[PDB]
Amino acid sequence: TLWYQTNYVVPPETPGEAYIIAMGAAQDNFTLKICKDTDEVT
Amino acid sequence: TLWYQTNYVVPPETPGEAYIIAMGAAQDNFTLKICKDTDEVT
Amino acid sequence: ANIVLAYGEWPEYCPTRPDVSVNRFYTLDSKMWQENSTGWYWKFPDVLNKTGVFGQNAQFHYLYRSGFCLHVQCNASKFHQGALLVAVIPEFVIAGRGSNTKPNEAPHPGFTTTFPGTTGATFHDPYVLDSGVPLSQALIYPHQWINLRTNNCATVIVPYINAVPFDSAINHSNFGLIVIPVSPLKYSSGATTAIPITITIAPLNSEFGGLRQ
Amino acid sequence: ANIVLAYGEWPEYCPTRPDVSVNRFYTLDSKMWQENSTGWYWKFPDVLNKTGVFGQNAQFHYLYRSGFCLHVQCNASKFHQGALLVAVIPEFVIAGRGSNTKPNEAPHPGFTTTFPGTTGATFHDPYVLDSGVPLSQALIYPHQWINLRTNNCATVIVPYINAVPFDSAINHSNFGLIVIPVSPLKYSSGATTAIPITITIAPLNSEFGGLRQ
Amino acid sequence: ANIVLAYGEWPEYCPTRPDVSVNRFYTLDSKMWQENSTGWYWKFPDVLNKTGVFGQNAQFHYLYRSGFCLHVQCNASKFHQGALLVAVIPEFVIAGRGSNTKPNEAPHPGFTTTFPGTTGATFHDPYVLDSGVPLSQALIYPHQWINLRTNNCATVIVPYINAVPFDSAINHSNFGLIVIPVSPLKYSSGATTAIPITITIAPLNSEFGGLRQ
Amino acid sequence: LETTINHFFSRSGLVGVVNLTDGGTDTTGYATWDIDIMGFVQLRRKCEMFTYMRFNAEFTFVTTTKNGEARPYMLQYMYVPPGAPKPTGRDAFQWQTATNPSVFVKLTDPPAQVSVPFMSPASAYQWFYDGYPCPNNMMGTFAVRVVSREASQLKLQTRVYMKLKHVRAWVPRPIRSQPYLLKNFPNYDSSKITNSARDRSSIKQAN
Repeated sequence: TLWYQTNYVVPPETPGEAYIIAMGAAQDNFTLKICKDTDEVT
Repeated sequence: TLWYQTNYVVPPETPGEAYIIAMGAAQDNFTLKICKDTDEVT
Repeated sequence: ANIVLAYGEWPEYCPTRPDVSVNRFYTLDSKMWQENSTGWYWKFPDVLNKTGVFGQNAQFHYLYRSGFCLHVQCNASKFHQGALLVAVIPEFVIAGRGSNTKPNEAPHPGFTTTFPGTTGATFHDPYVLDSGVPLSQALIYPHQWINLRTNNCATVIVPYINAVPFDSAINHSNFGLIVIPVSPLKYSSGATTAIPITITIAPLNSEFGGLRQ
Repeated sequence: ANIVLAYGEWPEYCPTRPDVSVNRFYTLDSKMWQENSTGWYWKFPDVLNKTGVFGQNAQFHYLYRSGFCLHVQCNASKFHQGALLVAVIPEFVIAGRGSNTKPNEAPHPGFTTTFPGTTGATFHDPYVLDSGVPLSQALIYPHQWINLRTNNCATVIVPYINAVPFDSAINHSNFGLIVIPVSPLKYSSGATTAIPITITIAPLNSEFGGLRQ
Repeated sequence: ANIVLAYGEWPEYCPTRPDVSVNRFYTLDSKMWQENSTGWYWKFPDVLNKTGVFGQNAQFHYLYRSGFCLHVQCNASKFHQGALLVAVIPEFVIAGRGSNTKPNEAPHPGFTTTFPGTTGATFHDPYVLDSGVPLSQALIYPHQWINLRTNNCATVIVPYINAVPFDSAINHSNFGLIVIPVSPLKYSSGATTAIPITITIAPLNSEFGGLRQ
Repeated sequence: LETTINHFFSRSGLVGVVNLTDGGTDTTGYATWDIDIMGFVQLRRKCEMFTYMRFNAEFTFVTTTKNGEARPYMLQYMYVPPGAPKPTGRDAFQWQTATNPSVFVKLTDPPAQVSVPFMSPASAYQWFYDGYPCPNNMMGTFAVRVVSREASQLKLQTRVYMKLKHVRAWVPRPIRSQPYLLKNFPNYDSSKITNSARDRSSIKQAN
């Protein structure tokens, strides 16, 4: 989850709307087992 | 005393009114003598 | 950043010690600071009596002793201006506002005013700190200035200040925090009309005793 | 900050030496720089002939020799833009503006124009430095650029430049200062329409002689 | 600045070597990035086939091998906001946009779309990189973020990536550049409505072979 | 040397005043005075400057008659420690108890003088207690009676002068500027807030 803590303050002559990009990856502990064909294709 | 030297320049989209807080204390040379009851209370 | 160590003493031990799940950054919700705001105060050992493992291990016990590591961020744009005064106050007793000298007719603060909880409470007369004491010399406490043209952060490592080395964490708020906008907020039109204030606290060196199941 | 040492020589001695109350930062009043401004110049050894101990010890004496440590601040917001050229000029003789070749019919600058005093004076034709000399090569003097996107300060340590090692500090202005807005001031609507310019000078290594009570 | 070395390999030698007049900063024209922009891509070894000594020595030869040192500046004011993703793509094949399965009725990109030249070309569907491949994982390539609140510059040292150590520099674009505005441009009214993007490239370690007069 | 706490507090001021009638049908005779150091505003303002305090006390009883002439009559002062019950009448049994220390002194003798040590269950006295049980720090009582057999027909007027000794203080706090309204509560007035600096004409003068 990702919560508004206090506010989003902005000085005059500035747009008060921004964006946040989320990224994600695995780590060194990530291990995979049992091969299987995918299902994104038909 | 506290004098205006040159100006108070301000760029566009900025309030041209600010404040100055004055603070004050004693030093290591400050020495006090002759105890006496105060007069802030009645 | 510059850390103001409260009264020059580190929070030390003297009872169980969690040391794992309670030494984490509890982050309170942000307060919206505006033009006509007055200030905010937080009674500390009952701010975290409802939040997770620290609230569980502080409600189900009877004796309590810990210090705190405070962090107050206030992130505004480079076109806003103003100043805050963040200060801890040991034994911050809220006074009642009235003009009555009779015992059971004089006003007294309620439970929600003395113990605000995890959402804080606002002042009514910030010039007298709601205690009949002028704030101009409130710099006698540990304190920092959050000036919106030099920095945006403050931090106070506050030790355990009490006359008895163990005390109930439910019926006695040890010390309070007070943020006060000494210089008001100013901004040109078209900017963000409210600035968020975020507070994160870390219960350094917690000790609990006498747990009643 | 970066200091431009004028002509690579430090102001040195060679007569009384005050050394206490005259080596202090005399701060002149700020000049309001605007859009349609032209520039300013100051004749130095008669700027401080009316201000305190240095004025007293420079009016009641007859011989004079000192250097100077200049400081020119120009603090503007990060949304204003422009450029200043601050330069010292040894023997800065103000010319007269006219088109007459007869001796007592040609114009000449008055006393207030040649010696402005502690309030300075403005140019009339900054393209010719009011001396018939183009300012494009005025960078031959000791000089700095006050660019409002890199810095806001300038400093010039200027030694004693004169043909006689002692001279009257009342009837002979040694050298002048000239600030000129090469690039004009620009700002969007809603900002501060005028930028202050502050000048502080320190009379390094003052020497006085022949005092008439 | 921080340099992202592509695939951890420096461009090295293995044919003439100019080493003098081709190792200079070729600066392309700036692209005007606006609110409703989509992105830009450049096929590299035919961007510089019309510009000076490198174009002359790449058109009149038959074999070619070099790396590249890229530099992408994007200078905006401190009140604009947005983000760019600059990434190199080896063998960046532009796909055709259509819904036809017949060989000579399905669409195909023209010569100006596949080889844009020294003026670049814009995307049509930046969500699929105009290749049927989603850009969300386009971070698998060497890449940087040009975030308009942290930095304004990016640099990619890209080596020679090809299956044959020598190849024609006219009929085979080795790899492409792609700048994409992931987060759009936002600004209050009264600011500059378009931000320039400047690209300078340096052909590190060029080798040419088989020149036909 | 006169700026330390031990010279800022140690001085025999006046804490309390106790009346006494010893009459007919209102045969009270005794006069109990619960002892707190927050009687007069001066000492309260000097003691609420700090958060924790610790001290011994010297108590001096100066007893006069109504007009002022003093005749030789025996008087009993009795210190009721915290927790012990107070005396209810002139000749109740709480006067003959051995736990409650007493001082027998005549009127023509020099004024009485006793010393009371630190008697709090905590480590120090605290005036500001943020929480729920005013705190439970107390000093005791000082009930006084005329020792006689046949009722004395005089009305005395005792003065209780306290001097603090061996004073230690902790956690300083600002000095109360607003007026007082109650004894055990720092209640100020919402309206009519007095400024901590008297007004002047303008900001560009030296009045």
